[PDB]
Amino acid sequence: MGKLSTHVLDTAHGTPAAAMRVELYRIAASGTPELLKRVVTNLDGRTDAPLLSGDEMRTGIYELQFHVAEYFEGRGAELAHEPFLDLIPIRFGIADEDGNYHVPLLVSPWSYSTYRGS
Amino acid sequence: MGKLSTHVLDTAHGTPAAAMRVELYRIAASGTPELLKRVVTNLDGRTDAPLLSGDEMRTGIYELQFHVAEYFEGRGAELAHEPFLDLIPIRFGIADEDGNYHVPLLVSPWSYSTYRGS
Ligand SMILES: [Cl-]
Ligand SMILES: [Cl-]
Ligand SMILES: [Cl-]
Repeated sequence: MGKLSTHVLDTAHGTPAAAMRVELYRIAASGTPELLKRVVTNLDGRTDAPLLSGDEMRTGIYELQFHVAEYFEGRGAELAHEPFLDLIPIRFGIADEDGNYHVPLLVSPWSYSTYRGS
Repeated sequence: MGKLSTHVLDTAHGTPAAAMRVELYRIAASGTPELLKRVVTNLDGRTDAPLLSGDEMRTGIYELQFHVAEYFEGRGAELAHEPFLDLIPIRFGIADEDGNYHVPLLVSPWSYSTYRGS
């Protein structure tokens, strides 16, 4: 049934963003983020398993956190001592536990974009 | 000297996003957000005073939080009971307290993008 997935594209270089660290949180009632998963993007900028699947899918507010400065510094980027982008949180809601939520991230060290894809 | 500003564009309607609620946080060393300012966007989707003025600027990590579902709901959007986008956090670093930082946001209820402006 339901599924959550992501796909990270490096727009500075025109490649998938491989070997990027990402964490998934569920934002609790209190507002406190509960860590669900730590993952790494594969060679195609995706994950080898869905972020959420089947019974894991629950309606609510979630947040993905992407380690973008780490990725770009590894790739050779020269960033400021305090980078403009370091950790990027993408906060979003899941309304349909049976829905397929695909959330791509396009990123450079000084810009990013995201959307509900398909 | 330095300054922090924002500019919100509603890409679902092709207009500046006026009357959107936004808050600015400084992220402390501990990781806990400290609220610095609450603001409302003006007719041009900007703020009537800078988010941070010269005297207020400090290097470090910041986060703007945009109340996007409230904005779009008022404009008549058909959102899910749990909206795909509700609060959007934009986390970024300031490396130079004398620098001019612009953080524009482009947003629809199902997409957004941001970048370090010039
Ligand atoms: Cl930088
Ligand atoms: Cl701006
Ligand atoms: Cl929605």
